[PDB]
Amino acid sequence: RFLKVKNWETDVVLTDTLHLKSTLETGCTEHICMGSIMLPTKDQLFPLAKEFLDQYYSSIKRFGSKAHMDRLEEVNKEIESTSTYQLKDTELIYGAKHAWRNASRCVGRIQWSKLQVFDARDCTTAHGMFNYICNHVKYATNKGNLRSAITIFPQRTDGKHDFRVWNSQLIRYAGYKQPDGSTLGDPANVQFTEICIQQGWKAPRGRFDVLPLLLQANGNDPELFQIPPELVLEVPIRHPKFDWFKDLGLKWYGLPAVSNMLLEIGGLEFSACPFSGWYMGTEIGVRDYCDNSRYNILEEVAKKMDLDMRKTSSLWKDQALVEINIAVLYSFQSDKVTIVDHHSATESFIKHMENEYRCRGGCPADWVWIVPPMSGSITPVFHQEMLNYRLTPSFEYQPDPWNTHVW
Amino acid sequence: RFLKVKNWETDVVLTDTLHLKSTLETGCTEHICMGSIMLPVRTKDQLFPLAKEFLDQYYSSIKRFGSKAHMDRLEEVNKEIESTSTYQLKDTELIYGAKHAWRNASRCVGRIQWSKLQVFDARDCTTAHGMFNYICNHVKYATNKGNLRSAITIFPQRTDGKHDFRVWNSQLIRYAGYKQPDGSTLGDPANVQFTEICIQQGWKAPRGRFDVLPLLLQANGNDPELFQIPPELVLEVPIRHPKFDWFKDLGLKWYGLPAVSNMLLEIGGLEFSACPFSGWYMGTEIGVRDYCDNSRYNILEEVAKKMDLDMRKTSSLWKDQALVEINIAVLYSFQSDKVTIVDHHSATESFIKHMENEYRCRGGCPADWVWIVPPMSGSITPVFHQEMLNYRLTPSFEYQPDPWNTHVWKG
Ligand code: HEM
Ligand code: HEM
Ligand SMILES: Cc1cc(N)nc(CCc2cc(CCCN)cc(CCc3cc(C)cc(N)n3)c2)c1
Ligand SMILES: Cc1cc(N)nc(CCc2cc(CCCN)cc(CCc3cc(C)cc(N)n3)c2)c1
Ligand SMILES: [Cl-]
Ligand SMILES: [Cl-]
Ligand SMILES: [Cl-]
Ligand SMILES: [Cl-]
Ligand SMILES: [Zn+2]
Ligand SMILES: [Zn+2]
Ligand SMILES: [Zn+2]
Repeated sequence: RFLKVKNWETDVVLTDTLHLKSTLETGCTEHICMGSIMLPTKDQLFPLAKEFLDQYYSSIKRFGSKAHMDRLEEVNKEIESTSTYQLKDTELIYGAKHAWRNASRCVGRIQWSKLQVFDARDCTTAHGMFNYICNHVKYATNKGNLRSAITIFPQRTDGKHDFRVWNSQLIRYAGYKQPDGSTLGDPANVQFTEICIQQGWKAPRGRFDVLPLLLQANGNDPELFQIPPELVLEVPIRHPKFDWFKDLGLKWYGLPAVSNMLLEIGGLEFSACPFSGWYMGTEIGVRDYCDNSRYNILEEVAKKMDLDMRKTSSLWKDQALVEINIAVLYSFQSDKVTIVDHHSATESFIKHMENEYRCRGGCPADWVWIVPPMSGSITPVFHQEMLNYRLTPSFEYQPDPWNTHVW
Repeated sequence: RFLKVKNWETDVVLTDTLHLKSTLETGCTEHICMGSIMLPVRTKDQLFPLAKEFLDQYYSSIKRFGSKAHMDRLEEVNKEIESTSTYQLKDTELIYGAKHAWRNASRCVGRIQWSKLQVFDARDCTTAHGMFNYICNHVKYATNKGNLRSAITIFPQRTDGKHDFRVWNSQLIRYAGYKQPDGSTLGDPANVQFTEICIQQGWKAPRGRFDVLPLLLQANGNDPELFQIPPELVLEVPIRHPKFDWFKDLGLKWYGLPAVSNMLLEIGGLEFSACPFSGWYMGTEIGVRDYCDNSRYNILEEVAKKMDLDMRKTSSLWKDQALVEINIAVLYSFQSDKVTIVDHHSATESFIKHMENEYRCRGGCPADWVWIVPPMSGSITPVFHQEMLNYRLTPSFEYQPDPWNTHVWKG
């Protein structure tokens, strides 16, 4: 109701008033904190619409103006008549930027206002979706000098005509289970890869096979498309000191682009709204490369550095982990593909959070996600108390469509 | 109601029922999570239920629930409360209580060990001098020449809140910090304020980088008193690195015995405001936190200078490199001197096995992810990918305000 957050490294105390405008629910109760769980009608719509428009018109400093009232009237009339309503371009651009501004798990938010928004509300077919996505990918990649972007397909209507991108990211590598029993490629993508082969994809059956897009337009059955290979910028991974590192045959793609979330603005639901920024290095070197359920390369790198792997207390895992991460950052930098390291990224977020407290009265942040997955306490976010709550406009999770889709 | 937690690395799903026995509050509401906030006189009326529920837990655990002995103990405690406003725990209840507070401590990665806790009952203690003696015996027993043993010493419980026993130190063993006129700090900056108090109370400070603090001890609500732990009872480890011969020349060392002395033990409604407890270190506590926090010894720069890392840009990951070597050094030093220490890989693996075992046997294991996950190498430890549920069970360890803010000076 008037909350304080302390930074334990610096002693700075900040006060949060923004949480009073909190809308959705957290998962937590007074008896039980769910902070570390990954996923914890016309009547309904007008309140949601009003609340959003009120925040839109106050942001442009015309709250209570005729233009404010007139728009509220017009949206109200349109909902009564058509049971939905259409956002103005300005309202759409504002809402998408704020969905990012509100993303409590995103360390990269200092950038929130520089999002490029592509309005794909005129799209009608999976083929249109594919053209729109290719242009997004190329615009955002920008020869390695990456730029934030989102592409917004038509909103949900009766729930039977959803646009969806079936892929979880625009760019990801396939996964195949072997006769052997091991996994070839990225183990995270095995089920989706099976859906693609099931739908006709000719799988190359390599380690780093860029998956086809599977696109669903207007609630129709999804269709398959291959992104032009020349549009998928990749980086081979080398180490600035270890000659042998390149012989692991490792590479990653430059563009991180989340494609399976739902964007809710003023009550309306944009179920296909892929968005991309650029990588923080640990995302690849720690998660993609080192998670036991991902490419899982810690053991091989350690073996090549010739460390004493007999006992955990030599910190051989920790040594190999730092080196993999050095290689990731070095490789992206040498090829001039935008990347940020966790020190720089978290320092930036702390400056952002201070701005947001000063100018907005708050910044919802989820500590579990904001603190990098290596070297936590040496980054400034570790010691920063944070309050996690849900503001709207927002990005939300939604079920994988192959569980939902009547074929 | 059943609550499921998932592990994202293995896909194992567990079901929590234990949360149904949750009593205290989390700080969280349906609108706000306070999972990353550090900090979240009893009448007869409130006391009997709290006593009753504790004694029911105790009697269940010994398979005597509903026995004549159980019922007599309830009646006995009941009368004692209405007649004297409080009650005294049997020794077995105190032991069981103290083990449970640890079992229930959701920020503790070390809990696989909870059932091996040496409890020293110091409820007959009446003076600060008595406290000193009890604490020296704790330290010597727990140190055991490097082969560390868990232990807790329990002084008399709160009565009217005007007669509290308190250990004013935050740990039994910690190093002084001295703020200098030039703004710099000598020793441990975490302990500057407490060092000022000790000096104000009459301690002659050596003013070095690693001076062991005196104990400042309050018995029966009296003004506290200073005592020097016998130097021969303070086990220390000089820090060296297995490959880098210049590391020793940094002048680093640390004490072997981690001993938390400022918490409150609640059992069956009763409040034990002095209850120092100790185990052994996980290496990261010294190497990541005590050495590398900026508001602590802050050695990252100096170590990286010596390794001659590229310090011109954070993206060389020079900080991460110095951090690993420092932590390698801490573990190597303790092992070489035969003083118990655990690395974070080993400790988190143990905790995950503990936790699964707790789910099967107990129906839950409350855990605080923010604290359980280590401050380096988070995700290559098996706790990172483990969903946890955080809730509060009694008996428990609780925070209490520092006694210098609340103490009524007798003079
Ligand atoms: C500027 C480049 C960006 C960087 C460096 C960045 C950084 C991150 C990181 C590190 C995570 C957590 C992943 C992890 O745990 O390792 C994250 C999550 C997230 N980011 Fe950002 N981000 C950026 C751009 C964006 C943009 C443009 C949006 C939306 C427009 C966005 C919205 C989110 C959302 C919704 C999540 C959480 C996804 C989930 O809950 O699963 N990010 N981002
Ligand atoms: C046996 C060796 C032990 C190890 C390795 C161990 C490990 C830890 C670690 C790593 C933390 C978090 C400290 C940090 O890194 O910030 C912790 C916190 C805690 N531990 Fe354990 N522990 C051990 C024994 C015990 C014992 C014997 C007790 C009490 C009987 C205990 C109760 C707690 C409590 C109450 C906290 C939270 C402190 C706070 O909230 O500030 N620990 N322990
Ligand atoms: C727009 C954008 C930019 C950027 N740099 N990074 C992102 C990351 C989004 C993302 C995607 C995934 C897909 C699955 C694995 N690659 C995963 C994550 C983080 C997952 C995660 C899991 C768990 C269990 C904890 C935690 N802190 N984070 C985050 C998005
Ligand atoms: C009995 C016992 C054994 C053991 N190995 N470790 C402990 C924990 C002691 C402890 C001591 C302090 C005082 C300062 C350290 N020198 C602080 C803490 C909590 C540290 C902490 C702070 C913050 C801000 C976040 C976080 N995750 N952890 C924990 C207790
Ligand atoms: Cl990724
Ligand atoms: Cl992950
Ligand atoms: Cl410590
Ligand atoms: Cl800390
Ligand atoms: Zn992971
Ligand atoms: Zn919570
Ligand atoms: Zn710290």
